[PDB]
Amino acid sequence: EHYKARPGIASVQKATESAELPMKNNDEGTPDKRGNTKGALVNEHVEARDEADDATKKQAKDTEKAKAQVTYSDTGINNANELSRSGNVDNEGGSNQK
Amino acid sequence: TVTSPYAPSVNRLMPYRISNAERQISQIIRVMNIGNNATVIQPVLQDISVLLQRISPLQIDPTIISNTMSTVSESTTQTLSPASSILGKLRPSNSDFS
Amino acid sequence: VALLSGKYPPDLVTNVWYADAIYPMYADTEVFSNLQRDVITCEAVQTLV
Amino acid sequence: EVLLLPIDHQPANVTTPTLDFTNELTNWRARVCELMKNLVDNQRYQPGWTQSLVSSMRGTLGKLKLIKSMTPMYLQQLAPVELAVIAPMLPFPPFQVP
Amino acid sequence: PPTASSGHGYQCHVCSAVLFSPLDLDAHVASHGLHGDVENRKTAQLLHADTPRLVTWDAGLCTSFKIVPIVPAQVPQDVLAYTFFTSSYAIQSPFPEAAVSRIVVHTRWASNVDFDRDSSVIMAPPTENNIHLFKQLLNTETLSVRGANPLMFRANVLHMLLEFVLDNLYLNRHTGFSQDHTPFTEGANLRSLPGPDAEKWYSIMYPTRMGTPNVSKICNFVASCVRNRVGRFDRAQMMNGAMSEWVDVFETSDALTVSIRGRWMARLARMNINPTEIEWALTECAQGYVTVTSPYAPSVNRLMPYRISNAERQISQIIRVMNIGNNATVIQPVLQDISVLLQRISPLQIDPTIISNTMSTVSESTTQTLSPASSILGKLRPSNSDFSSFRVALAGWLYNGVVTTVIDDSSYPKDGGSVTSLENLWDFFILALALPLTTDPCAPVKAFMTLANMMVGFETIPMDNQIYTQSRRASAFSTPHTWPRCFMNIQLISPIDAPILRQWAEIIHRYWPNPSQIRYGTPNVFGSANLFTPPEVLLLPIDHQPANVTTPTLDFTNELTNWRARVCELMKNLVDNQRYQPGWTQSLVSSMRGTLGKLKLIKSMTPMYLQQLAPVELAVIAPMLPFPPFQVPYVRLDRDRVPTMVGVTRQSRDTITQPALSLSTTNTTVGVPLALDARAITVALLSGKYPPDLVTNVWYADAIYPMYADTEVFSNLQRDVITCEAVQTLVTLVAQISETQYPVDRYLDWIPSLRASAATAATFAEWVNTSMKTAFDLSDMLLEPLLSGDPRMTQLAIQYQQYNGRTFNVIPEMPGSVIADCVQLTAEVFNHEYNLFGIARGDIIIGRVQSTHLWSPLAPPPDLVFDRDTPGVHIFGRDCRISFGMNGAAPMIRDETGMMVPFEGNWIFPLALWQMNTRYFNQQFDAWIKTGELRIRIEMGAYPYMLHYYDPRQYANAWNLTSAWLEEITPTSIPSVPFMVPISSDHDISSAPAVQYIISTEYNDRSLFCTNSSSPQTIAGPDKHIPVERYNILTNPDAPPTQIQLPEVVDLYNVVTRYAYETPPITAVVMGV
Amino acid sequence: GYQCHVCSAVLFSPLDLDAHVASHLTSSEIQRHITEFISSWQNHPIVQVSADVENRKTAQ
Ligand SMILES: [Zn+2]
Ligand SMILES: [Zn+2]
Repeated sequence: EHYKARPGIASVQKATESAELPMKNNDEGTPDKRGNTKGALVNEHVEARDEADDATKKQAKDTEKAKAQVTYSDTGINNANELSRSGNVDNEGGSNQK
Repeated sequence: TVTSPYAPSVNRLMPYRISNAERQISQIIRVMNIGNNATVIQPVLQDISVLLQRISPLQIDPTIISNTMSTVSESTTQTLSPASSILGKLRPSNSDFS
Repeated sequence: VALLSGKYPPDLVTNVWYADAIYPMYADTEVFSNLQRDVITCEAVQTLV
Repeated sequence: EVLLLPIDHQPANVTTPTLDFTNELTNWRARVCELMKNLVDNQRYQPGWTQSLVSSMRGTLGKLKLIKSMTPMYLQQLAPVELAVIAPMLPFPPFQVP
Repeated sequence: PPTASSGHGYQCHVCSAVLFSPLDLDAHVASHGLHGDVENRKTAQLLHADTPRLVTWDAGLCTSFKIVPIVPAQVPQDVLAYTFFTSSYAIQSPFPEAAVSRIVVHTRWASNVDFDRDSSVIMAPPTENNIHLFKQLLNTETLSVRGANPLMFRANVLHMLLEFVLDNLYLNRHTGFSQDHTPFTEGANLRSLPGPDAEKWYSIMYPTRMGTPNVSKICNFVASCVRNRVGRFDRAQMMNGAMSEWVDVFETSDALTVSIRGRWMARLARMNINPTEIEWALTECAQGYVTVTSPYAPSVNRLMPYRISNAERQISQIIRVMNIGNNATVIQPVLQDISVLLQRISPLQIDPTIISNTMSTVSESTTQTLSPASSILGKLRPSNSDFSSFRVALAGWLYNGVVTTVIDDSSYPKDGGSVTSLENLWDFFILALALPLTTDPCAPVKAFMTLANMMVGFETIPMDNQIYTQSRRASAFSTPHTWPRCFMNIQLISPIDAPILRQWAEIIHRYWPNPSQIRYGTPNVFGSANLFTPPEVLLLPIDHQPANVTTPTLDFTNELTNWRARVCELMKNLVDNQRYQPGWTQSLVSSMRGTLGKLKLIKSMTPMYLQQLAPVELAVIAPMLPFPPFQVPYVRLDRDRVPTMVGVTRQSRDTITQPALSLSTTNTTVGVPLALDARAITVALLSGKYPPDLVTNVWYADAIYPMYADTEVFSNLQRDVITCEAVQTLVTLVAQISETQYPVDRYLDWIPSLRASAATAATFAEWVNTSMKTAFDLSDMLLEPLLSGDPRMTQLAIQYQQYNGRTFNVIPEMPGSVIADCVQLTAEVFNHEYNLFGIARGDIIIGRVQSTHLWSPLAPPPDLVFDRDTPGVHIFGRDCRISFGMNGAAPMIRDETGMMVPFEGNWIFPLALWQMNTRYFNQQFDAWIKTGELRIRIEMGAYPYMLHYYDPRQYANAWNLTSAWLEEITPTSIPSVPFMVPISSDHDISSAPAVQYIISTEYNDRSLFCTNSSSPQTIAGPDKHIPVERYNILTNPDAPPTQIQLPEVVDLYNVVTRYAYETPPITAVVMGV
Repeated sequence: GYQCHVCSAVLFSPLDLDAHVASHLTSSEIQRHITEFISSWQNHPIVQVSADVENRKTAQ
């Protein structure tokens, strides 16, 4: 061999194997074989807010800096109606206390 | 430009032709996967960012701005000066362009 | 700052750089498994309803 | 067959002036610098400035207007064809709204 | 300020006294004898730029080529005895007695320069490798040492040509001659060159003196030459028993570098001056205060390179203002230098005792809390030193175009004053005296609105908005858009409601000091460097009428005393009214308007000094400055004609080309304000006296003498030369590789190169900058103000915009350039002689030739070369695919026209296709090139090469070279192209089969000099005699000397002139008294 | 170390010297009246700013 790869073939394959990863499976709020939901017993809006904060912390940890530039929480816009899927509700519409 | 040579055979089977109907329905299912969950959307976006960073020809350094702004060490000798103000505001010594 | 600053490498050739950047990312393609997955997804939706 | 972009794309051209006001982003930066020059010029909107800072302000705005940045050229030409190369290999194929 | 503290030290060596602190100790000792960073580098560059090295001399011969042997001829053989050859007698032949001789390019290989310039091009003979010269510049990615990027040849070649020119810039020195005693010439003078070795040189320099014993090729040539053109044939001696000024000699020298040094000498001869006009220039810059003397006798042709042109002065001034835009830290020490240089000269001495001794005369009643005279004293504080504030205020008049000296915030009455107060009145007096000495265009309206701030609630004027009202602080009015309309149109100030703002506005519009002027310097020897004013003119904000007498004494007929009188009488009018301040006792009002009257009638000499003597001082300082004066015109009280900006350009904007059209929108505004205390300027205006019995011509004739004994000012002009030459050769060399706006020719299109971007142009410009800084011995910044933009489209211009919108611009026409003339000359002669620097033109053809013929591959027969418009030739290109064969059918390849073809015939490749498929083509092609009938013509324009020789008597195959070359071809680099070419023989030899693969297309064998070089003929090989077309002056008796056939041959032997001038310093020739 | 000219107090840094001289016009009775006026209105609760809540728990 004589040619050196100018973008760097190991670096490009190291990046694209991380871009290759499939989508995360969000089963939360869906029944199991027994008939129960698979959530965390907390309501939908607080689950969405907690979840955006967790993903902001993950974005901060992913780069080597401690404080994240790009954020998902407290973005300066009001989003008090957003509610993401949790297991407080069932498929009927009632609650899943028991 | 790729090429793919092959010998003439009939019994060869590689099943890989879909239609736009299936390709759109699976897209709708993948959009319903997200459901305002911010961890579903985060690693896809960040990994596409890193892949563009490793492919992209454009390297960036703020030393162009630091060399154009000739004024250095003014903030404590005089109260205000605009070149030092925009230099300390742009902060060219950071290198996280995520 | 990324808009105000940024330069090319001083011996850039688009053909060399882009062939060398596009070859290993197409070598790790996986779209064919995605097509088969979309087949099974649509078949399962129709048999579900 | 299309990918909607928020800017204009042109055919890829290595040699073109880095100071070129046909370009959209270069034209935008030039006009923002010119309006802030017109804002500072007459010293009508800034009482309390006990010094005539208008010369230094127009100088540093001219320095920011006339800079060797290749990012608008890059976004004009090579970033859209890079997105067109990266797009149909994604695990989550793109979902655009006009 | 107080300085002394509790110290640790004692014991004065006399008087045996030990005491408190060393700072008291050393004053105690002295009484015994008395009573018995980018910014700092720019600053240092402006204060003292590096002077360059123009005059560099060359004792020894003046060539740039050499004749190197390659393979030695057989001196023992069995067909001709050893007594035939002149090697058997150790006869020093003028040419290398070998078998194959080639000429290569070492930069001069023979010089005895006193100052070496670290810039050279050394080439190995073509049997060795010469690839680092072509991968030197910008192959920062090439893996293999033997490889180099073919898409980047032209930038390498242009840097090598500039390198070659920047070496060959010397002046040929006359050394010394000796009359011949040997009968070889007809008594011709020879040239003796210094050095430890001189034995080879009298045979290397003069090829036309040697014995001609036999029928060898050298002897055929030398006896075919013409005899009388040996050594000196002309001299110009102007003295008895001194060195001859210039001679003309015949010797070995190529017309290329002879013409380069001739053009360089014509440049310095344009620069030349003489001490009579040096005396005239220094006298009329002195204005008669300093007299120097030049000799009047037959001279010895001194060479002083100092006279330069107005265009170069203006271009250097534009680059220097472009350098010092918007910093003020590069500006402050220049004005400090002018202030201390003015303190060394100025006759007055500011004594604060005058104002105190005249204010101790006041008559107050002491049964009063309010003390106006003590308010004056405690407000002015005369007792401080350091009126360098006043000297910097006097120095800013030179440099208003980038410096606006404005009055500081701290000398203002703290957010509006009241006329009922006292210290606000004295604030107004300090400001009304100090504001006329600044270069701020808003000083009159700042004085008027200081008064309008001081009276609020007493008088009202109509302002133009509710943001800049009467209660708005006067310091915020520093822009001519912010001027009140009631100030200019005075009737809106009604004289019934506001009669004092009425009449103070009448004072401003009438009795404010008028601007005037004075002339300085000369444009004869050194050109005038100012560009928005006419040449040799200096602008002053106050009037200047020259003094009649030379023993100065008091009178009151000048504008500053008129101004102070008007200010004091209006303050008398202001203290007059009982309406504006009713709480005053009638005794105190009259008594201490008497103080205003006496302060009007104070005796001081600072106004007469500013009228009569300080402009003469600025006129005699201003030629002796590293930063020449840069001025915009002074306007007194005109909203139409104030300057609002000044801006320089360094690059064009768009497709638009003309600088007058691209200038109004592409600039960088330069300039910075400066702060000055009004209090120091006011007390320095109120107090100033002369030495008690002085005579001005004696005073200035002592003071101006050492600063004209200094001679720093002449060295900056050479720096201005090389700055202008550098920016011109930068844009000329960038125009070769990039599509720019200036009209240039280009001879190097056939060399392939990169589609160049702005980063490529910036890098190439950086290398050109580093080469020109390594030559000429410079270390500070050069072209760095112009590398901050795009080096492709560059221009140099400047303008200032008047308030109405009328712009006045200066576009200096770029002068001529010997350096770019020599670079274009070297490019054209390289276009005709490309083989000597290692380049071959055309392209190569890869194909098997198995024969016993002895034709050289650098000159192939035309039956073997095909091209595009040849029948039976397939031309490949964009659509190129390869289909495999199956069941014995031959595999095929896709034509550009969409056809299929087997691996047989004559093909044409571009080099880029082979590079993009460099390994896949090898496995498919290399088995068929070696044994089959496939032939490829790879078109590539230019390539370096190496030469491998073989005995024509033995077998020789080339696959182990060509396969290594084809394998080493890489997408980013290629190695040199190896050729296999036989060795010329003397006698009859046998014939052996030789198998050659890589052949050239057109003629590339120009670098060959001679074959077998000692034998009477050349049999069975490539044949070439001594090139008669080179040595034209010898072989043609009809051709006169000074006849160069330069753009096609270099001739290697011609007349060259040789100089014996001297370059003494200016102080060693012209001196004062 | 630098010193003052009134009261001859020696200090060390020049900014502290400026502060001491600034800590140092009209007649002596008038300076006594001004200082008595400012000392009277010095800590009066009309000049003071930025107070605190009281945790009232009365005044319903
Ligand atoms: Zn003593
Ligand atoms: Zn004190």
